[PDB]
Amino acid sequence: PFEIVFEGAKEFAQLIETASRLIDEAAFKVTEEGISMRAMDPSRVVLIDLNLPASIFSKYEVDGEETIGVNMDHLKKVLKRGKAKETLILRKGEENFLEISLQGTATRTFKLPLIDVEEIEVDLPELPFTAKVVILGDVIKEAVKDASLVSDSMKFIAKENEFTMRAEGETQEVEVKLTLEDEGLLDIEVQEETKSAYGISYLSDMVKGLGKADEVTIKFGNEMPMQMEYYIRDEGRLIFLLAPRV
Amino acid sequence: PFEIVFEGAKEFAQLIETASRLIDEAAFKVTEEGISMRAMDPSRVVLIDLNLPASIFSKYEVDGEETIGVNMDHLKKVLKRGKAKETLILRKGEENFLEISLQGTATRTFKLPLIDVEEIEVDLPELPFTAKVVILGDVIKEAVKDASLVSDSMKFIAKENEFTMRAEGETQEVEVKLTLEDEGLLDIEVQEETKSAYGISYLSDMVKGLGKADEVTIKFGNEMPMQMEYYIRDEGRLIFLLAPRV
Amino acid sequence: PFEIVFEGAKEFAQLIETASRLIDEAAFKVTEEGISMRAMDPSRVVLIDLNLPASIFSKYEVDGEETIGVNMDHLKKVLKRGKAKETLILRKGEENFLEISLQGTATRTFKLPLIDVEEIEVDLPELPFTAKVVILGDVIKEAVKDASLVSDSMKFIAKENEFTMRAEGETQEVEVKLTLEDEGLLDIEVQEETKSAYGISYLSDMVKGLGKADEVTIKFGNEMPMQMEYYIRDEGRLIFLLAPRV
Amino acid sequence: MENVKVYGVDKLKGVMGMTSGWKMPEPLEKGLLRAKNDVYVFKDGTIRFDATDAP
Amino acid sequence: ERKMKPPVQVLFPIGLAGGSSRDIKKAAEEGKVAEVEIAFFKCPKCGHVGPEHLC
DNA sequence: CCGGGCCGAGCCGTGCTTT
DNA sequence: TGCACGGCTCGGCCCGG
Ligand SMILES: [Zn+2]
Repeated sequence: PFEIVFEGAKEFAQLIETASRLIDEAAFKVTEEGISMRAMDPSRVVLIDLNLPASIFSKYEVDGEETIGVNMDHLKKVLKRGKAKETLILRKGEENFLEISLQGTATRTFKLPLIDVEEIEVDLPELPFTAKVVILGDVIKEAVKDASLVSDSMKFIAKENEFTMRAEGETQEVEVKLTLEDEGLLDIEVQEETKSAYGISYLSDMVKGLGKADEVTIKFGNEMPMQMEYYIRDEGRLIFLLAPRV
Repeated sequence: PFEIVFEGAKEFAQLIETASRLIDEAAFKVTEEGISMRAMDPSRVVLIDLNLPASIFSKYEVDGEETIGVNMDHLKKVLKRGKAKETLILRKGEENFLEISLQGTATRTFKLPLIDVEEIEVDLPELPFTAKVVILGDVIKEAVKDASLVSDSMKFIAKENEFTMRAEGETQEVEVKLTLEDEGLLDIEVQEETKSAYGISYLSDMVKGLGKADEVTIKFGNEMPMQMEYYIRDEGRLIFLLAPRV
Repeated sequence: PFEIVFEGAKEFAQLIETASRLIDEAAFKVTEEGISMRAMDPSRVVLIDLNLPASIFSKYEVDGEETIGVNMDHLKKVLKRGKAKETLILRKGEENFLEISLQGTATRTFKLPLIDVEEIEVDLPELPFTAKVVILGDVIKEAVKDASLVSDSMKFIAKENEFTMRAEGETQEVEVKLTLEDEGLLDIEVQEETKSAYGISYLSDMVKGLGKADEVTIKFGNEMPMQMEYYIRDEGRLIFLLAPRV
Repeated sequence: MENVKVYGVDKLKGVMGMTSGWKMPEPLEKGLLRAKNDVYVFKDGTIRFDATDAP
Repeated sequence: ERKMKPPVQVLFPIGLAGGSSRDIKKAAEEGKVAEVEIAFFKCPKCGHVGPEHLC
């Protein structure tokens, strides 16, 4: 029966909300190292991998390894009730329930019965990523919004010390370009010329909820899936794997 | 013919809005001591009591007693137009018309009709309340909003140095516990153990629009209607009587 | 081929959005002095005129004169994509495409195809106006909002050192009165008693978008149209003409 | 839900009342799987697709 | 495709407990009780009774 | 930052020359 | 039997106070 404590319950609520915007069910691994989760959206186009090392937890008491399956909607709604100052506690006794306790001016405890979510193993090997760029969340958020405004798909084109992202509509046109000398980008390293396209629905779903002062690392190449990832408390990490079009 | 003056039009607007969420039409009695109202929910579940001593109002001039019958929706919409710092004046003359003057950067006047409403006198004297507790508004508001998720009935439990609110559903469950060491519970005086249940919709309607930093006194007994009351501007008070369920 | 630079794209977006509420398509006349627009709504009840001399523009560069036409919805959306502190840039080449770019934290450029609209030049000669009243935007906004509560028409009544806007319904009545000594009125110049009425729909549509602290001057006569004025950064101006009622 | 292990279905449409003379109901597992896969049912319990015909 | 006048996904009666759209899941969530004309089956061995074909 | 207002969606309805 | 209007309800956005 493990016990976990996390300061800043609202951060965890936002993280789980972002992770649950694509998958309707999820199985979380509990281990000596930390929490872990992986799944695929029903359409089988985006892969979500989540890692929470034990270091980022105020307390972490685990005496084994197991998996807990919870319905994402119920957990999300329960976690939305935590204020920015609350401390979140997760525990599980020998009984088949999960207890979510929020602490502060008063103690409030919820009980969610575990479900039997089946396990499907999937992992992708390291891919040869010609181009790699790290940017801030706000610029990508606005760019995706504009592309959705005009067109239905986006194109990621990057060259030596230059990153641009276009969205050609039926008649209109959108062009956003940036350079390392600009504040939007932090660095670029392009092995060779690269370009690809991706859907706008999934991009809007995953990029939503990004903070202004957050660094996002994007890796992509020629007509192969793009990988986006950003860190949680300098040790956690959330990764997406968006497939290409055509 | 009377002239009544009041500052902070939004406070009066919130009072009227709370009163008007249960009674479609009500009659206010005006007298030298002040203003009072007493109505009852159409389904015969919730009773509303009002009392506004003449000390609350900045100016209070009236000779004799007259009954005022006004549709609650129109009055609510009219009073909803008052900003926070508006000075609200209620006036009447020989004509059976009620005037509502709002004074600010610009003076604005409204005229409303009067409709006769049958008045029924129903006063409930002191009833045997085994347990009486007084808590902040925020604690009860959050407890109700949390219990709203699992089910539509909330259970109140009172003990020696212990106050508990819990809800149960088909598969989920919530529970909030308070104790004298906590800051939510100011004081508890229970002669013997008691327990009851109440409808969530009524509790939310009664507790909605309640100051976060306030003092609410709750009195209830074994399977008998609860009594909730709080002071307004340090003089006026409200009282609610909610029938138990089952 | 022109290069127009405007600081504070939010104000430009607000101005264009206010202009576009009544009409659908308009042609912008650009010359060596500034930009001017004029149109009439499909119901032939409101005429809107707008001008923007070169003094307000941070940088102006035009050779000759041309009229540029474009759909109001798409332009409104593109402007709404702007921010509070960005600088708007309107530029065009030989190709008949309107290129809009916003240069803030990052540079984004949209393409908006052009459209040709028939031009019906009409000028209504200045009429004998028997009243000129200058009031703040907040007072008129709130007065319209109250008047819309009881009836769908509003009435003006000018008098020597006296202004008052009314509204009457089947039973309820609303009245707002102010004088020179008040802080809501700056100057009043009436030649003779005046009375008129205007629809609340059009007044609400055109008033929405005026700052709380602003200068608005209204010219109206006896059973004749009304004119509303207010300056844009002390150089440009906006003209509204509304036909009377009855 | 426990039987077919399908938990994420948000909506599951039914009928106001059965028009047959037996008023037998259909198993809910089939409805859950249909909702998951985004297909609809017909009066006799089959999924159909309509199109114009050419030779 | 082919859909009923209000789209349906399972041939199960719900009545008005689901709303205008006859959502079975929403009715299930709110712990409602529905009264409708349906056929029940009884297990010969133990005595379970309900709208099912297997005990 | 919490709450109203406004705006699609999605159900139930009607109605489609007549001495 | 396809179209066109008009009463709800009912969530997801937003924006300002
Ligand atoms: Zn059996």
